Amino acid sequence: SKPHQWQADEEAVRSATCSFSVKYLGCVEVFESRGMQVCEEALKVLRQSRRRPVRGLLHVSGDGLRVVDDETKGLIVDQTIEKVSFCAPDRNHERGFSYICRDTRRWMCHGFLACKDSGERLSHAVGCAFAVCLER
Amino acid sequence: SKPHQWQADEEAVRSATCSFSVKYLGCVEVFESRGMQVCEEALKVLRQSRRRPVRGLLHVSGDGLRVVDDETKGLIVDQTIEKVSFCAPDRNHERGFSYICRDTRRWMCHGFLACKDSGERLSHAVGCAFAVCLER
Amino acid sequence: KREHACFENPGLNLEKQFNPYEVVRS
Amino acid sequence: KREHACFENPGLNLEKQFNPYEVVRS
Repeated sequence: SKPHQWQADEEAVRSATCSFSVKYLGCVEVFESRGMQVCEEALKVLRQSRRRPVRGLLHVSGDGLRVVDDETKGLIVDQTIEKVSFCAPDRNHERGFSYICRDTRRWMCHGFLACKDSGERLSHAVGCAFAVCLER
Repeated sequence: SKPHQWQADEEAVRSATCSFSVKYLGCVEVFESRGMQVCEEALKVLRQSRRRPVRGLLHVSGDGLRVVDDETKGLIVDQTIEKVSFCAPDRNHERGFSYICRDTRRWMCHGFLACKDSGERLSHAVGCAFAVCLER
Repeated sequence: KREHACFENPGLNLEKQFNPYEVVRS
Repeated sequence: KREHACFENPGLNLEKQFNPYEVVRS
């Protein structure tokens, strides 16, 4: 009962062949583990900073969220799904997407600009990784 | 106003030339950060186990509690003072001594049998290290 | 816009490193 | 016996690792 594109993406997440081209904007502490507004404010902070965004591929699977740098092939983010609490697109930016995870006892929001997809497509993919997480 | 031996030991702790010959009995989780009875029950557990006690020297200073193995010279315990909450001798054993420290969020009690001193002498020395900790 | 495409992780782990010197309680 | 020679540490620390990708709030 999902949209076709989302049903296909779910297949790709479950076989660990789902990746999206992104700029990784970095991360910022957030004070809550969930909430669309919490993410949207984090992304606003990340966009306001002068730090250079990093081009790469966001791989989504039950094994984790992996961000591989295009320029260097370095694995610059490797996030286990069990520490991720929430993900959302951005009502302020059609390609914005972020997720909240454990930092220790703190929460961090990791922010992205998708190069050629809507943020909600990335959000749904990460939500499929959540499903696999619960299954394991 | 301390006993002479304790005043001298305080001098040795503050110049990092205070050490005591011990058997290190290991450690056991405790559920409280302080309390003579909590330590005495931990030591009872440690004495009941079949694990081999390790002979060495317990060095006491503001820089930490260090246990150096006699046989190997290996530094087998290296405990910062700022993570140690409490120390006490043992009313059940004249040479027993233990301290409670952070494990993460848990508490652990590290237990000792002093080879040729009373446990209360070791306890006072470690209490002097507490004083230095507060000064720093 | 209203909130959309938001997901909470039901598998989020809310809830120990081995110490060879540690004695286990019984 | 009564309790003796017991010491609490007033310097016990009750209360962050640097992340080069982290943006600080202002």
